[PDB]
Amino acid sequence: HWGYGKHNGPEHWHKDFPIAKGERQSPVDIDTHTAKYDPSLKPLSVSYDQATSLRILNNGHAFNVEFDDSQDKAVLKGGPLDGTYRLIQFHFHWGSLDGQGSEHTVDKKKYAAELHLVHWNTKYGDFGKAVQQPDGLAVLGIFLKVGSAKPGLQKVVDVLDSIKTKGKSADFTNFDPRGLLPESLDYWTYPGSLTTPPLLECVTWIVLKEPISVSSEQVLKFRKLNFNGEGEPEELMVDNWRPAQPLKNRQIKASFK
Ligand SMILES: NS(=O)(=O)c1ccc(NCc2ccco2)cc1
Ligand code: NA
Ligand code: NA
Ligand SMILES: [Zn+2]
Repeated sequence: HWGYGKHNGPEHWHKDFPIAKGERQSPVDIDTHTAKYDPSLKPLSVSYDQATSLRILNNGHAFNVEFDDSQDKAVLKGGPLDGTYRLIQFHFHWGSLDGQGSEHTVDKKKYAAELHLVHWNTKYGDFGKAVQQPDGLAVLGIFLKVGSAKPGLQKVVDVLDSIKTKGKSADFTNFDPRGLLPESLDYWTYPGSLTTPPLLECVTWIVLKEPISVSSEQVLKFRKLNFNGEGEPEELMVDNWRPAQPLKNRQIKASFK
């Protein structure tokens, strides 16, 4: 029964998910002046040309665009990662207004939204086994600011009317996630967690420095989705973000000088 409201939101999650107060929780504030350049990091290898999207689902928290991960197709390698991580889904977090919505912050700045491309380490065979491991997942995070439209996002925007309420899904084949990336792959990285329950501490976070621009109209359509199911009182799907958590004994590394 967790969610993002006053009575089931981030301040309550620890009661059913005590790892919420753990040692490597996400998101975090990225303090740009103390994140040290690491020359031992590698360029990120994002190989999405063979991605096979399947479906888009309103899960009552966000919407997920799901991929066929049954074989090595869309994969993330390099950067801080050892081995190969397979894309399973992407989703966003966003605000009720443009001045909030991101989960990570940069020198305390909140972006209007944040895209998470979720990948699992193929050495563990399946996503469920990967989330029992401290290096099971890699999430590529991309900030959204409001300005010019993002052409590669429009196909997502235009299907949202058909998945307004929790539990609705729609076919979403032949979507190219390369259209959601910025120009630069410069990034920050740190060890963290899922940002929603069960809050598992499995994630190598890779957060791109360059935001993507989306238009006001694109993000406004995100905000017309519903947390509730069909026939229930309308609760707009907005402010589905967790605030920054304590950094504790962690270092954020920069891939760029
Ligand atoms: N916001 S996020 O990128 O950290 C993220 C990514 C993936 C899941 N998955 C949730 C799940 C299902 C079974 C175990 O866990 C939850 C949150
Ligand atoms: Na540091
Ligand atoms: Na297959
Ligand atoms: Zn997320």
